[PDB]
Amino acid sequence: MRQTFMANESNIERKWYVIDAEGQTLGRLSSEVASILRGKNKVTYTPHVDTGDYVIVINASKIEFTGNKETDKVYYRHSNHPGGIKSITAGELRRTNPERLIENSIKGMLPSTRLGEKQGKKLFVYGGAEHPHAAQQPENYELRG
Amino acid sequence: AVPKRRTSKTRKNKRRTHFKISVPGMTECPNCGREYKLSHRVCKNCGSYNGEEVAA
Amino acid sequence: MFAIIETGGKQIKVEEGQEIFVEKLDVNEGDTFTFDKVLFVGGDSVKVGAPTVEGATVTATVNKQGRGKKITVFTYKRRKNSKRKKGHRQPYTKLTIDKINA
Amino acid sequence: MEAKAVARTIRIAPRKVRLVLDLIRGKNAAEAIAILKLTNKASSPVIEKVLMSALANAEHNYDMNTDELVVKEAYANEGPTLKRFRPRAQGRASAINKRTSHITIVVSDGKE
Amino acid sequence: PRVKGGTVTRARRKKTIKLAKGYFGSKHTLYKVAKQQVMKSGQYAFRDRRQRKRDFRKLWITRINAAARQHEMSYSRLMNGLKKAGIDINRKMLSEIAISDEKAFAQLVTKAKDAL
RNA sequence: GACAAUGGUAGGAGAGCGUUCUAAGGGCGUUGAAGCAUGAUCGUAAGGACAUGUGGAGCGCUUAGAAGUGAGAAUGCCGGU
RNA sequence: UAACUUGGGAGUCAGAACAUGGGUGAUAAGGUCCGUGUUCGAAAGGGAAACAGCCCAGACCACCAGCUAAGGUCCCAAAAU
RNA sequence: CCGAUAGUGAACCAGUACCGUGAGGGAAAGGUGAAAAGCACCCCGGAAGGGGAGUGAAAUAGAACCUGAAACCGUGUGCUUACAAGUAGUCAGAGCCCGUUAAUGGGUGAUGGCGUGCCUUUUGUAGAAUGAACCGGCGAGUUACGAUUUGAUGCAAGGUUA
Ligand SMILES: [Mg+2]
Ligand SMILES: [Mg+2]
Ligand SMILES: [Mg+2]
Ligand SMILES: [Mg+2]
Repeated sequence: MRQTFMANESNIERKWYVIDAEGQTLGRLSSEVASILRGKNKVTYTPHVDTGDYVIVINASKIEFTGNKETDKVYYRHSNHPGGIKSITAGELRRTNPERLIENSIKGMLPSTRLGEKQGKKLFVYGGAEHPHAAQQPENYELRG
Repeated sequence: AVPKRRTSKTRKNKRRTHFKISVPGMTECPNCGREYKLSHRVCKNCGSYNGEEVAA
Repeated sequence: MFAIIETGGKQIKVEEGQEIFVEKLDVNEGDTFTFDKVLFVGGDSVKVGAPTVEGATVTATVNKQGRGKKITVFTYKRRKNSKRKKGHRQPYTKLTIDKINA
Repeated sequence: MEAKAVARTIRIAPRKVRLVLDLIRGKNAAEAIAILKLTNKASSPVIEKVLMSALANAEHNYDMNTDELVVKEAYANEGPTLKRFRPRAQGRASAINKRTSHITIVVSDGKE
Repeated sequence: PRVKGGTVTRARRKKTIKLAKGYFGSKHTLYKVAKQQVMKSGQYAFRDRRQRKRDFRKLWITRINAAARQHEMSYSRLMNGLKKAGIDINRKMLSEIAISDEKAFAQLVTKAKDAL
C-alpha cells in the first residue's frame, strides 16, 4: 500500500442544487442526476463513504415521454398477500404522486446498499414550482441534456 | 419434533432476556424498623399492618 | 513544489523531507543513490516534460535496507487432495529526500 | 477494604441461583438481606446465610462497620455433577444430572 | 517403543487457532472450523491482491475523468492526447495531482489538448 | 552473469522437517528441568528459539541406527461437556 | 525437438457436453451408438445476469505500474449520451 | 519392552461389582508432602462449608489433596451494535483506545468491493446424496522366509559358507 488521497466525513463538502424538470425526458435526467448523487463527478470520490451531494428537483409534472409509454409503460408492485398484484396505475402516475415516480425512477439506478439508500434520501423532488429549502442558499445547475 | 441445528451461545442468551425476576415491593416498617412487602404483614415483631392485631 | 520520479517499474510523489519505500536497489546504508529519470516537477516553475526530463537529478539517503512482513500464501482446490503453502517476504530500501531536482 | 466468603458443593444448580444474584449485584447490604429474605424460593435461605456470614467474618477479623458495606461482585460457578438415571419406557434409561454449586460473595466497603 | 503421539497435537492446533482472532461464535475456539475457515481466508487473499490492483485502477480512472469533465474532455480524448504528446506517466499521479493541485493538471490538459 | 521452464487429481521419481529410544561425544539444571500459558519473533513449508508467569525434577544439542513414528471425518471405542 | 529398445513401478477399462459426418429414433430428446476435433474431467482467472464443458486465455511468488485479447463504453458497473 | 484408554482383562481388595435361569461375557478406579507435622484456637453457621490464626519452603499441596490444558460456564471491562439481508471471511479504510520478542505496530471496526462450507463418491455436487453435536485421547501397508531388480561395498575366473 502507498500514497493516494482518501476522503473523510470531515474532509468533505456537500451542496444543494436546483434542477428544472420541465421540457425534459426521464432517462437522461435520472442518469445524470444519480451520476451526481453517487459521488461521481468529484475528484474526492471514495466509495466507503458518502460524498453524495444534495439535489432539488422542481416541476416534475412537465416531464414528458416519447412514444407510447405514456400509457403502455406499466408499474408493478406486489402487496405480499397472495393474488395481491397491482397494475393499479400506469404512466398516469405523472398525474398523481408524480414525485413518487421520479423518486423510484432514480432509486433503481442506485444499489440497495446502506450507503446507496442513504444517497437516495439526499434527493428532494417537488412537482410544484415552490420549495421550502431555500435556507440552504441553493444553486441552479445546467444539465448537458 | 426435533431441532435440526445447534442453538448457539448467542440465541441461547438473547432468549434469556426475560427469565429475570422483578424487584419485589418493599418498604420500611411503621414501628418495627425494618423492610417488608406492600399490602402484606411484617412477620415481626407483633405484626404491624396498622399496628398489632395478632401474635404470629 | 514536488516532482515525480521512476523506480522499479513504478512511480512516487515526493516532497522534500519525505520518506519512501521501494523494492530493492542493493546499495548499502548511507550510500546515497541518485535517480536519473524524472517526469514532472510542478508547483511554481512547472516543468512537465519528455520522458527523462534532462538536467533533473534527485538525491536521497539509504536509511534502512530491511525485509517485509511475512505474508502467507496458501491455496487449494476443493473436494480434491491438493494444497500449497509458501511464505514470501520482500526486500525493500527506505529513503528520505534531500535536494529536490539538482 | 475487601472481604469475602464462600459456599461449596451446594446442592443447587447455578442458574436458579444466578437469577437471585442478579437481584443483588450493586446494592447495599441491608436491602439485599431484605430482598433475599422475602422472595419465596429455595436459594434465598442459602444466599442469606452466606451473605451475613461474610459480614460476620468481615466484622470479627477485619473490624469494619456496616453502613458502607456493598456487594462488589457475586457469582456462582459449576460444581460436581452427581449423575443418576431415571428409567423410561421401552427398556431404556435417561441420566439425570443432580447438579451442585460453588457460591462466591465478595462484600466490600470501597475504602481504606 | 510405542509413541505417545501427544505433546505436538495441541501445539499445532494452537498455531492454527491463534490465526482465528476476531472470528465469530465457535469459529475462534474450535480447531476444525477454524482450520477450514483459515483455508478460505488464505485463498481469498490470493484473489484479493489481484482484486485490489483492478480496483485502484478503476478508482484512479474515475477521479481523473471527474477532473477532465470540467473542460469537457472525456477521459479517452485525454489519454490519446497523452500518447501523441510523446509523454506518459502512470495513473495515480494524475489522481494525486488533480486532487492536491488543480493548476498542474490544467497545464497537462493544455499540453495534451493542443495535440488534438 | 545470460537463456528457458516452474496449474495439476490417479500415480512415478527426489530432497527434506519433528517425536520416542539407543550408542558415542559434548553440555544445561533449585542461583528452578520438563510440560503448560501469553506474546507484536526466525525460517519458503513441515517447524524452531527467545522473554515473562505458573510449575518443583530431570532435559537438551551434533553425528548416525531402529521404530508400535504423525489423525478432522470409519452411522468409529472411551471420557467429559 | 523429439522418436525407438531394454529393465523397474503403477493407475485406468462407468466418461459428459459443444461443433461436425452419419446410423437408429418421429429431419424428438440435456437421447443412444460410432468416426472426427476441442475443452471439462485433472485448470483457476475475464465474458456468457447467475452456471463444470460455450467464447478469450494456461496462475512460480510479491508491487497502489503499463499494453492488449474475447466482450463492452447512459446509471447499476471502469470506459464515446 | 510398556509406564495407567498402553502393558496380564486385572499395578489399587478383579475374574470382583455387574448382566444372564445357565453355559458364559465383563468393567471403571494409581500418585498429598521429605516427614502426618492431617489445620490447636476465634468468628458466622443447625450442620456442611467458609474467613481468619497456625504446621510446613509452598496449603491456588488441605484430603474429590503433584502438575491442571481444551470444550463448556461466568464476573468485569477497552471498542462497537437497534432501516437491517449476512458460509460470516478477506481487501480497502475513517473514528476511538493502547504501547511491543520496538517494527512498514497492536485491539475494535462505521462503510464499500468480492465471495454458495469440509471430506467421500462422482459424467458432474453449494448440493435438497452420504458422515461428523463440540473438544481430549486411542487408532490403518508391519514382520519372517524366499524370488527379482536397483544402489552401495569386498573379492574376481573366481566367490561363498550352512
Ligand atoms: Mg474426534
Ligand atoms: Mg495420566
Ligand atoms: Mg483426507
Ligand atoms: Mg450419477
